[PDB]
Amino acid sequence: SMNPPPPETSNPNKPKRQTNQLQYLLRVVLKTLWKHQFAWPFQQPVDAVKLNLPDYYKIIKTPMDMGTIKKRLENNYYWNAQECIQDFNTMFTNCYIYNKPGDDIVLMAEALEKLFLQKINELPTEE
Ligand SMILES: Cn1cc(-c2cccc(C(F)(F)F)c2)c2sc(C(=N)NC3CCS(=O)(=O)CC3)cc2c1=O
Repeated sequence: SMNPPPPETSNPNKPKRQTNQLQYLLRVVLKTLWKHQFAWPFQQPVDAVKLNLPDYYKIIKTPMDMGTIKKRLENNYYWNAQECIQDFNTMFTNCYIYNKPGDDIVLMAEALEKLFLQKINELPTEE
């Protein structure tokens, strides 16, 4: 029933970089998804108390959300693009694991994921 602490967005000893791919992930990928009309359920960690989802964190053991990803990008938490791409994919997969096909939240995730896939297709080559 209770909420876990959110995923880490700061860790001083963790290796990190500012690469042109990571800059694209923030300026193009995150910003495109964040402004979408269906972004709002994904802009912060799932609040299992408020949403009355006492099973959520018993089923979803690797939670992820765009609020976390935004903070990780802004605070240069990542080493490479793949780490960030994996976070987006975790977020989508979590939604499909927890919910039913055709549920509103799944339809919203699908719409965001289509855009994500389009933008990652244009990920720039490493400089
Ligand atoms: C990632 N995520 C996010 C939400 C969510 C977050 C903030 C607000 C809201 C809300 F309620 F205001 F719309 C939803 C939710 S809500 C939800 C939910 N209640 N899912 C049920 C759908 C019907 S079911 O039979 O599949 C049981 C779970 C799942 C998720 C989610 O994964």
